[PDB]
Amino acid sequence: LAHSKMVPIPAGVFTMGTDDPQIKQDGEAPARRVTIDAFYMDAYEVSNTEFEKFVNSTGYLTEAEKFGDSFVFEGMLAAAPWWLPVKGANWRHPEGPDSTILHRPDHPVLHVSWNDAVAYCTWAGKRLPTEAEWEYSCRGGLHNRLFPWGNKLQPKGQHYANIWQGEFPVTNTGEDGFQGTAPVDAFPPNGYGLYNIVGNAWEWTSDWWTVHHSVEETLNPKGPPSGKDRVKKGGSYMCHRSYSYRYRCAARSQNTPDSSASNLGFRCAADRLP
Ligand SMILES: *[C@@H]1O[C@H](CO)[C@@H](O[C@@H]2O[C@H](CO)[C@@H](O)[C@H](O)[C@H]2NC(C)=O)[C@H](O)[C@H]1NC(C)=O
Ligand SMILES: [Ca+2]
Ligand SMILES: [Ca+2]
Repeated sequence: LAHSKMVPIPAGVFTMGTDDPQIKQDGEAPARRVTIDAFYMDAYEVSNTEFEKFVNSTGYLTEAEKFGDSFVFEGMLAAAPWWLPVKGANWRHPEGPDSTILHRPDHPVLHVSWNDAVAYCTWAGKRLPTEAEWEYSCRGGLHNRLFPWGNKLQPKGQHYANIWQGEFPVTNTGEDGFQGTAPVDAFPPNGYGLYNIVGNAWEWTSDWWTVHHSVEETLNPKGPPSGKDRVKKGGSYMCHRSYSYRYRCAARSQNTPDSSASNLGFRCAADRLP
């Protein structure tokens, strides 16, 4: 296991967003050309074991632990009826107090807020990626494709990410091998060597959220200078085309920085190797 390893993301210019938005309300459009300097991105979502090293070192108490609850999906026992605020749900107890991470050490850490993520990444000598860095990395060196690997969901009849199969929220068939999370090194890597950049856990980025973007060309953009919610990307094991088509690199959603949930984690980035 080298689950804190990073890969070099090459310098480049890419098209962020899309002129064929699938969820117009989320500000997927307009497409815009963005220049990104070379940097390093974690290959994997941060896992339970890796977060535990952080907590062992620092004693850090996550925001969910201090608040005393976090959001859990009903099917595995609010923004929607299937999200329940569960007392005692947190990163060590992902479905509530009588759940554990002991059997899933290599799964992504969950119930981590934006502040928790920044704390971890900074402890590790890293940072959160910007939304543009994240999306560039997700796209894996391909231009204007839906997914890290291309435009087909199951290329060559193979599952390439951990999302939902079946009728959401009543039945998850586990066709792709995982009803909940998968290990952080599951599924194929994209062209840059990243795993589970779409699906598995959602991923925090550093940007404040807006839906108003210019078509102007930009360099290492950081998002708007103010806001109330931070941007998350990539979708999760819960997503399905029928209700939340957000396992595309262009997709985007938001939460207040003190929010946490059972389908939301993160990975770090860095300008240089730590
Ligand atoms: C976090 O710290 C705990 C407590 O020290 C570690 O668990 C112990 O590890 C030692 C050394 O290998 C074992 O001898 C003990 O059996 C463990 N104790 C308990 C209470 O489980 C744990 O390994 C650390 N986590 C990480 C990811 O490094
Ligand atoms: Ca799945
Ligand atoms: Ca992910």
